[PDB]
Amino acid sequence: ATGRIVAVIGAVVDVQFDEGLPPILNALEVQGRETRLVLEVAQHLGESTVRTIAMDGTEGLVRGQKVLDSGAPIKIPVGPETLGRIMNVIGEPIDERGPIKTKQFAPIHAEAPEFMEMSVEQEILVTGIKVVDLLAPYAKGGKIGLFGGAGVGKTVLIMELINNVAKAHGGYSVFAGVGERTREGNDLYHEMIESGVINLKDATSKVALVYGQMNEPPGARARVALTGLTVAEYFRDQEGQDVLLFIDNIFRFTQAGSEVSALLGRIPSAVGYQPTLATDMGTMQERITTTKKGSITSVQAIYVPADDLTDPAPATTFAHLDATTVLSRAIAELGIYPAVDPLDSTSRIMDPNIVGSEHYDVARGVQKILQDYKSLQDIIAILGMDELSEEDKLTVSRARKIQRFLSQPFQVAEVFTGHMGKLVPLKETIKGFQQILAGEYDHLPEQAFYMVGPIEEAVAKADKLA
Amino acid sequence: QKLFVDKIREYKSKRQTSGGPVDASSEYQQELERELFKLKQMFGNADMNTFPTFKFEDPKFEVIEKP
Amino acid sequence: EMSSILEERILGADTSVDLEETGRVLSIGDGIARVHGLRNVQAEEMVEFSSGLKGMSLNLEPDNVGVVVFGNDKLIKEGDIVKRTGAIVDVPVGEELLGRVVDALGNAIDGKGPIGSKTRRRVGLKAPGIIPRISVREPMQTGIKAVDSLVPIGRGQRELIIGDRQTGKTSIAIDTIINQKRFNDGSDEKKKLYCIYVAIGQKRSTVAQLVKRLTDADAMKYTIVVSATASDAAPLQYLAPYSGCSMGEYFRDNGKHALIIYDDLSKQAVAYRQMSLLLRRPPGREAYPGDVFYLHSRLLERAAKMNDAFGGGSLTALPVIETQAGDVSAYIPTNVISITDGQIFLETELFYKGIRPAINVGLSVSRVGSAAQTRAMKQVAGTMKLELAQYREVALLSRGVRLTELLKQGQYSPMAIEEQVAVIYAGVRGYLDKLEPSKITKFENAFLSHVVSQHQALLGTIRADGKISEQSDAKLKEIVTNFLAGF
Amino acid sequence: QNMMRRKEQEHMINWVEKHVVQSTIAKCIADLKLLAKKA
Ligand SMILES: Nc1ncnc2c1ncn2[C@@H]1O[C@H](COP(=O)(O)OP(=O)(O)OP(=O)(O)O)[C@@H](O)[C@H]1O
Ligand SMILES: [Mg+2]
Repeated sequence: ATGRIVAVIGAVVDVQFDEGLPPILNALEVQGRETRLVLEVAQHLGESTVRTIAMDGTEGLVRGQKVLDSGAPIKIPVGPETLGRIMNVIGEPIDERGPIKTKQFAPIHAEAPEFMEMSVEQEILVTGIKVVDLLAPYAKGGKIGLFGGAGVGKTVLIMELINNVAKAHGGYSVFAGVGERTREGNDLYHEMIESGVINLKDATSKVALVYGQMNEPPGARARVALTGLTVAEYFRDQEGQDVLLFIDNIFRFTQAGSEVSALLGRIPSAVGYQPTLATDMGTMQERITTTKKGSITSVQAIYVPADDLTDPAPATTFAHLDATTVLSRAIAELGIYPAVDPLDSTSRIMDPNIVGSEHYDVARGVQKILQDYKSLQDIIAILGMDELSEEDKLTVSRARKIQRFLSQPFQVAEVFTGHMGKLVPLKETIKGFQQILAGEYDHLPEQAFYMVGPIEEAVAKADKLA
Repeated sequence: QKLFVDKIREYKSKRQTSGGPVDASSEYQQELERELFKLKQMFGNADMNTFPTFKFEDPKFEVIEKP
Repeated sequence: EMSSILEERILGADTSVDLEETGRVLSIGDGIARVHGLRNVQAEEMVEFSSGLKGMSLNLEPDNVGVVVFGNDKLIKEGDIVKRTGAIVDVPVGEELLGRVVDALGNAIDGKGPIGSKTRRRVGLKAPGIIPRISVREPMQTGIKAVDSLVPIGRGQRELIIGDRQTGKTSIAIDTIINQKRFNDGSDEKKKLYCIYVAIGQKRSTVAQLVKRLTDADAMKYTIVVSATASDAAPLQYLAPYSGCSMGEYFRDNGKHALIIYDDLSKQAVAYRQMSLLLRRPPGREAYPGDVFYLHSRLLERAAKMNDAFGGGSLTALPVIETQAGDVSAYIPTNVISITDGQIFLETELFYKGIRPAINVGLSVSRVGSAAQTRAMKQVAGTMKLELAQYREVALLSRGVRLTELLKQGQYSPMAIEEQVAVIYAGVRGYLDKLEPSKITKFENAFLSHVVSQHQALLGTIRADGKISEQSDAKLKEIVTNFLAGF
Repeated sequence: QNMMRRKEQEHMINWVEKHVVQSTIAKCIADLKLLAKKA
């Protein structure tokens, strides 16, 4: 059907149709516009009128412009060739590298998988990263919060997760750029081209990029996470893969939804967020699941506004989080990479019913020994470093060897540093930390437990110190 | 009662299906192979159609007399 | 199978057509549909949209009807036809729901076919008055030592489980559901407890895994699960508790005993706040509508205990509330504390310090409490509570440490009342005052295995009598002292 | 075997009503007369 624009108020546009009204969540395309302007139906006002939110700038819109209906919510090109490629909320190539000659288009705004399609056993997603797979394991079809910043290397951790999940499993990755700074988006594009995760000249790229920048209307920034979610759902439900979906900031998703609902004239709620904050977060996070066909595991960088963990945005996001990794700058100043804080990183699948009593007990012991080392550290701050306890300094050196063994050379950082990227399986991590906890590797020096893979590489290095 | 005599004509048409196991598809198989793939993959990791042959292992033991 | 289609699905197929009353959608938006027509529709009557959706006639206005849409308003367009059903919103009730997972409207989402229910019950019925009720007397056993000893729960009570996120509230409810297996399999049909678990705003994967934990423990055979998860429309998360409450009122009204868990009520209040703010209603504290108290109180008031003239049934409610940063003086927590009969405060400090279940004994209370304990549990738990109060005052001290470590318990491990009484006895008479604390749990484990592997007669006598007599007192004394000599 | 049975049943159902997709208002007049009797 074809309607006419009857109102343009900032980013909201009221269109009026003569014969066929489009249902809510449907892409209308404005005619005559030199670029591709897409409105999304958000409301039916009656009198054949339809309120919509624009996915781009609304300047130059005239009351009377022709608006052509599509029939589907928004169709983005999905397929194995969106990988290594940038696109926006609408699904158009951003990278100036030509169109995406894919075979099928998937509509955004799908439904979360039915109850009977939910896989029912909680399972660990082995990432090959020691500190993560040991203390705060990721669950298949879970959500993870990256509590990192700028200083500590976080892009490296993301690229290494992409690489590992692509190698260990067969899973491709999607990176959504909700509300991201265009400068940082370009930086990330070039860092992922350099480190081999994106290949500009082959078909071996392991990640598809979707970006909604900060200079885009609230509608775009609100639907860009769904665009990334759709291009990941294709891989999951049509290739049986274990996809990894990153969301470079989920708080900007929340605040873009807040701005959208404010534009539509709705009454705000606690603090100012939308009245539909919980359902808007849920209709998205409920599609990141582990179905009987595959799985989507989501790593979502989190910003905590005003440093209040009880603010409605992080408090409604934490209801969906399954794990949590904290990239401390303090750990990075100690020279540990990845600088994952081993004590402030949490996981809900840590219990022995899910990871087994062996894994649970090794991780619990490592955690307790690290806590006791920080204790003995603040008591060593006495300046009276003595050893009136044998066990105290024994555990001091054990925990120093441990907290250095929670360091690992990443493959993506193989061009910058000569060190080779050593991803280590789960059982080898459990076993190595079991040995170090049992007191065996005492004769080994400290620095042979630094930027090493499994304990085999550790003892090989220890021998090679001489 | 026009729609029952509608339906069972179609039902008899669908019955003409011993020549085609899944009623003239040449589709819906590309996903069935994947679904059964998962099915077999974790129901077992061998020739589940077969009967199993069994390798057994028996305990360790040590010197338990007075050393 | 071929004729499983022409089964009766064609022959008996409701292919009737009837003179129906209709309205026409004027404007759909914000999960509310302004509908033109429906002149004879009733207030709070369920209407059906063209897409097969369903809604509730909220606002009867002179020129239109406001309809709350139970589902996604994406499937509704202006001009859609809306039919009356003539039935005020109601759900299927009956015993055919036990073992089934349903959504807030009674539709099966477990793929096991339709629910063969013969009775329907309104979701917005009124709670029983003053005369139909009677004081709580029968115990509702949870199988958790801490709860069953210090914070007892009777049948017909309302006991809040309040605490921060990830502190073990769902675990307490799930263990309470698993524990009723020993009663549902027995012979006495006045101790059977049919459990209902309403899941509101939760992750659907979490609800699937919950149904798995219930099926492995063979607890689904007597459990209804109503699921209105995070991705479902806010009206569905609003309705789910009343659907579950009517399914439980079916048992309460027919001389049986139901238990219902609302997990949780904070998310239902959030869904109702969404609906109210989208209806342009004035927001009060924390932007909540003025009638969120009524929202929770007309619901938790239906959990009653009838007298023997009204059947003698009951319905116990365990509403769950999630606090932020441990703030219990918030709006919705204090509302539900005003409604219920007690609390079970789960703490993050205790949960992080390995004390699980992390029940704060000083703050957990049960206004009914003593009137619904067994005699043996009362005998030992009175002294236990006195000694725990003494210990928290001085925070004897070693006795308190011993007892608090005796209160730790594992997940999915609900103990029978006799074995809880045995363990608490061994703890409260001093028989491990000199055992250093960290072995206590170990001792406890071993001890109970002993008492269940060999002294089944004593436990059976405690079960029959309900009290731990002087004969059984000295018997358990020699048992525990002999074991401690062996241990 | 049971999963293959269920999936074959599903393809059979959408195929049978595709058959109706490919495929006389006497019943309409009869229902009209019936409703007229319904007064
Ligand atoms: N009694 C217990 N003993 C030991 N561990 C427990 C116990 N209860 C819970 N846990 C562990 O702590 C976790 C807390 O999960 P639980 O669902 O019970 O808390 P919750 O209050 O419901 O949090 P949420 O808001 O996420 O649902 C459990 O997954 C379990 O691993
Ligand atoms: Mg819970």
